[PDB]
Amino acid sequence: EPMELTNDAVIKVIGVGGGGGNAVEHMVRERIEGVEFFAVNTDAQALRKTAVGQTIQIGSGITKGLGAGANPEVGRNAADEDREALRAALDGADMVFIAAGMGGGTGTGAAPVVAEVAKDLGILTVAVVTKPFNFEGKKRMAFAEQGITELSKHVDSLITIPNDKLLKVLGRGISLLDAFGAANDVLKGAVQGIAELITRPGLMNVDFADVRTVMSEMGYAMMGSGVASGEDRAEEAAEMAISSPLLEDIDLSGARGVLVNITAGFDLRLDEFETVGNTIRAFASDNATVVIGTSLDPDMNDELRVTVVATGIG
Amino acid sequence: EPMELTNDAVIKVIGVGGGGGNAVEHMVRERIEGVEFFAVNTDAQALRKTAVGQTIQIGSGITKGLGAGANPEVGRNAADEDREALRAALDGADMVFIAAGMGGGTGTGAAPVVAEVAKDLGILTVAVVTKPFNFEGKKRMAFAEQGITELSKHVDSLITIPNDKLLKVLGRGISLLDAFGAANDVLKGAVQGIAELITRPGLMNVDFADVRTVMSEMGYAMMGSGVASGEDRAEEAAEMAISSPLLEDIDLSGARGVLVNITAGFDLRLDEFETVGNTIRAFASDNATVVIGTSLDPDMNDELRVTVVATGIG
Amino acid sequence: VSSVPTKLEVVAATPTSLLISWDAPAVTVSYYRITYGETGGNSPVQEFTVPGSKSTATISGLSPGVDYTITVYARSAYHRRSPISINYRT
Amino acid sequence: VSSVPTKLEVVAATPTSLLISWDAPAVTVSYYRITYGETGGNSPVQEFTVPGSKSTATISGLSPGVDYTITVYARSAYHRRSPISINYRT
Amino acid sequence: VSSVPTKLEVVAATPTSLLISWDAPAVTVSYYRITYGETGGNSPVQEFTVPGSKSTATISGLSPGVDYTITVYARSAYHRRSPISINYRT
Amino acid sequence: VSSVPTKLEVVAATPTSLLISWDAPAVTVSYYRITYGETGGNSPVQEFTVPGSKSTATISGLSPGVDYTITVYARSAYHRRSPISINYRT
Amino acid sequence: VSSVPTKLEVVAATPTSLLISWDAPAVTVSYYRITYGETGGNSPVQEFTVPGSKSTATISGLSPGVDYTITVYARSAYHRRSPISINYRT
Ligand SMILES: Nc1nc2c(ncn2[C@@H]2O[C@H](COP(=O)(O)OP(=O)(O)O)[C@@H](O)[C@H]2O)c(=O)[nH]1
Ligand SMILES: Nc1nc2c(ncn2[C@@H]2O[C@H](COP(=O)(O)OP(=O)(O)O)[C@@H](O)[C@H]2O)c(=O)[nH]1
Repeated sequence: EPMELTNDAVIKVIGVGGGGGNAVEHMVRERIEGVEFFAVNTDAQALRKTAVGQTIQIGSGITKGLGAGANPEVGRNAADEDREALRAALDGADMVFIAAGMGGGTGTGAAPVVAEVAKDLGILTVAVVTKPFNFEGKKRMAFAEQGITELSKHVDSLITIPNDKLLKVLGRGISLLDAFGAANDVLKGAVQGIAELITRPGLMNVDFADVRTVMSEMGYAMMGSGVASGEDRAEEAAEMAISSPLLEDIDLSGARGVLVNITAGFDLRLDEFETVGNTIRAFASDNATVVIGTSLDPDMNDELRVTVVATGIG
Repeated sequence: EPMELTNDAVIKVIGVGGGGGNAVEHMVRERIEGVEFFAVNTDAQALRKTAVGQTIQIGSGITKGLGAGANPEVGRNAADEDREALRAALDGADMVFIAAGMGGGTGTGAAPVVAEVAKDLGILTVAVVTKPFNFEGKKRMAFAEQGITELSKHVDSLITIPNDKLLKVLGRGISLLDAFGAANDVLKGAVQGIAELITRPGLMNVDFADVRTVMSEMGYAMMGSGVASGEDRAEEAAEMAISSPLLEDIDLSGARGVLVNITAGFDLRLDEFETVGNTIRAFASDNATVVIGTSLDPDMNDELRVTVVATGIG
Repeated sequence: VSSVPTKLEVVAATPTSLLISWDAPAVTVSYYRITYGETGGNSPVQEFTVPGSKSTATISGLSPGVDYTITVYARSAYHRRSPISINYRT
Repeated sequence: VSSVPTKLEVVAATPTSLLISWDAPAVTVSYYRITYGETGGNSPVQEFTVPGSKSTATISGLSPGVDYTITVYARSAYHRRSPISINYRT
Repeated sequence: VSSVPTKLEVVAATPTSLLISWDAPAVTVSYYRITYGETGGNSPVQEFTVPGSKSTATISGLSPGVDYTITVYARSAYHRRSPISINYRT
Repeated sequence: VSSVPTKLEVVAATPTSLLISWDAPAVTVSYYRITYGETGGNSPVQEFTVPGSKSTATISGLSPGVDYTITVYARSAYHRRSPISINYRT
Repeated sequence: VSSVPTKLEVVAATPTSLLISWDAPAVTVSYYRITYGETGGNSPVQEFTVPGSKSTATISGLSPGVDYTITVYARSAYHRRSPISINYRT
């Protein structure tokens, strides 16, 4: 107990379902720093193939290790019967990221249960879930909507990333493997943009309390990002982040809290910090809680990345 | 018992009779993945020649190892007296494929008994049986019809593949060895099309529960497949699968469940998945349970295979 | 012998099965109770019954290279004689 | 056995979890109380309850290479039978 | 043979082309997939399909004195048989 | 490959220049960051950016007979994938 | 235990400090009296009080490699229970 007050922030990322497990395996391969990774799945074979290091097989007495199918209720019952393993894995963390692909059985039904356990443990719970493409039918979309509505009741923030928004930036005649790799990259980008403010901060930094200020009991959230280089990198990156397709569904002036991550190298300037902050606060609302910090990437030169998370959209 | 919940799906294929044993030996040679193969025959010499790895000699006290002849009753009595060996071989499986050639003595009479044992063990039982050619006489056809009627009472799904439908695609002046090799290939194709959704799934996958949803307590089933390449591969393959000669005996709009397997390489696209699903759901009925998954063949490039199983025809 | 059946023969029908044969009884037997399992093994034996008109029984699912013990009980309404047991090493 | 449940099986579902299985009871059990912890360890054991209709329980957060002791209590309104305990070395 | 097609013949129609011939199939083939490239070469192979009613295929743009490997796939709705491969040195 | 871009080609357009080519990306790239310099040289590398709609880049002022290392970064708002590096000896 | 507090934990927050933790009391405590000093040392111990709503206390100015003894008194208007003492070697 005394050591829990004198340690670094513990951040856990749990992927629920096949899509969530694939996304978390991608995050493991791409080496997010200062984060522990878990995969939770009903299908034992898929779990045995996932290279995430620590795996939990839920619903072993309901699905026999053969998957929950396309039924969210079976996934919910599978997660309901193994709340002890979920509690044991989640315990000891300050922030938890729940990555899942809404629409299936395991992820859609089991993400709310993991979220409920994490919140009842007093953990800052951020759900980073996607919606299926329109190419996947209407049943998957209805399941995803129901699962998102259920999940919003047990999370602090819920970042929704519609896959249909990714179609605008995907190459023509692209295989679904590459499209879902892009979706994995977007989920990893959201997790990294929120977590690297804590794990690898810059000189102008924010602490876990600042993050919890805008990520706690907020509800629905959206995420957008932008990059730029040259002399006008700050303004271009900020405007590109505000005008992200993953943010166009909402109005930034209605959000109850904005979290901004500026990733750069050793050449960020004070006026660039000021202009990014001014752009965000100009396109936000007057009474919104705005938290702006910087992260450090040693391999960025003359370039600047800006990530914006808008919370409390409702 | 605890390990039975944390293991891969166990799929067993049992060939009953001489034709079934030949088909299962063909499947062994062609290397279906993640499947265990058995041959059950009254003739001990034929069993000694079958290279399937695990063999069971039924009726050793009624036929003395000399075969049951062309009498289905003798085959039924031969299988009835060795229900313990059948139970011991079948036990421990999630799905069982019973491959046989209807018309003879051993297969026609013994496939229903193996099916009854498998169902009483609580196993998903799929019977993939053929009917004899019209070149084989009327007695074989009557025996086959009686055996199929008897077998339909103890199976979850019964896929009937009439050999007369194969005559439309067989070369002119073809020896019966090549015709029955084609029949073996068709039986292996049915087994592989149902089992590779589980054994080697794609990125858009279905689990054993999804398969059991459309393959359980359904009754009669039919199977059709198609291939295509180029830009229009998905629509062409789907339309060719719907218009298969092995499916023309029924109407796809009367089936109570449709199982679709899309086999492709690493270049399947989302719109292709959507258009195959849309074609199948357009030519099916509104309230039919449609399950669509993908399988992976690394050696397929720019080409696409679609397998359709229609269940609950009645 | 004092045990019914008096004779017991086991033959490997297939590399993973066994054929079991016993002599005909002098008194009608209603059914035969066969209990097979690994010799000196902690796992419970497997049991099944064949009708008394039969004289052979086939057991499957046998792991090669493992000793097996087979016992046959002859259950009749007219006696309570002892069973006969045999050992077979696959 | 005199203890309910009479049989207890443990299987490592994942390299950091355990699956626990017990036999069905002859008398209805309202819930099962499972207490797991390091064998001969000073730290207090972890405890949780599953409903009595269940037959399996999964425990997570287990350090590999460390011995564990698992005890299952069958709590019914119709008996007060002893628990059953097992030792598993991860 | 176990591979469809079973026979494969290659003839140099012109000093910079090859004519490829295979036997007729016992079962209807929808199309043939031919993949040709330098034998043991890092460059990706070239691929094209001919309809299944055909029995010959001509490939052009071949550098003389360079080994080539040709593989033919017979794609039918009724089997998934292996392809057949041949080596030709121009 | 895990690095965007996945393919990188370099051609000497003139005896004192190099043409650099990479494959099209699956996800929109805003700009490409190219860093070229002498391989294993103490001098700082030269850097420039081309827009993401481009697929080629020309670098000049290259001394013949000197090794060069070229690295391309694909900067997109939707990923942070690794760069790809190539070595060319003029 | 008979002493309030019943549990006492010490952790080295920094190489020259210690973090002290005790369990919550069953009865309201007005303040805690902590007395720390070198174990078996002639020098007088250092003393300070924290309010009873707290559960942790940090002590600084600690020489590494020197044993320390820490005693916590729970002063309440409703009991006069004994203190608890711990030994920590820096
Ligand atoms: N990011 C990502 N999303 C996926 C992947 N596979 C599937 N999805 C999405 O996740 C949703 C749920 O599918 P899936 O997770 O496989 O089903 P489940 O395992 O039963 O929960 C689908 O609608 C897909 O849109 C993947 O590999 N990566
Ligand atoms: N697929 C396939 N079917 C066969 C083969 N041989 C026979 N059949 C068919 O199976 C039916 C039953 O014959 P068979 O299995 O040999 O008789 P049984 O062994 O006494 O059951 C016949 O009507 C044939 O049409 C074979 O090698 N392969």
